Amino acid sequence: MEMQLTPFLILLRKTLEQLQEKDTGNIFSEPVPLSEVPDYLDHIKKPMDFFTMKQNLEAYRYLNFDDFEEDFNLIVSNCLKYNAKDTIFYRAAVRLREQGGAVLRQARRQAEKM
Ligand SMILES: COc1ccccc1C(=O)Nc1cc2c(cc1N1CCCC1)n(C)c(=O)n2C
Repeated sequence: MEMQLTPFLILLRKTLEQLQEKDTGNIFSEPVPLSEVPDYLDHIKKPMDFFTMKQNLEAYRYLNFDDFEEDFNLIVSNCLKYNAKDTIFYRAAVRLREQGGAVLRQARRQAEKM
């Protein structure tokens, strides 16, 4: 149940903070702004960002590690999909994939101890 999951959610909260710290350009920490990118949903079926992941975490939407990891991976893959390779966005998503992936590998090991 939800109370039994408390330590797991504590682990996710810490992991999310570590992931969000990898957003050195501050471009993955709010939804892509549809006022400035009005075609974004034409292209991307499930937007994701670190603020939305925090909201999801606090709303009990992540009950296992895979579901959490899936949403992080969308932050990356949506950005690679929407943007051309020779963009600040694409390069930033590659950096995030690498650095965030290291965070997740360590965090998954700690989750396995639970
Ligand atoms: C606040 O963002 C903007 C303000 C003025 C003009 C343009 C933008 C803008 O394009 N923001 C933006 C585009 C993104 C994007 C993120 C942004 N924002 C998010 C907050 C600052 C930049 N990602 C991850 C993308 O893949 N795209 C295409």
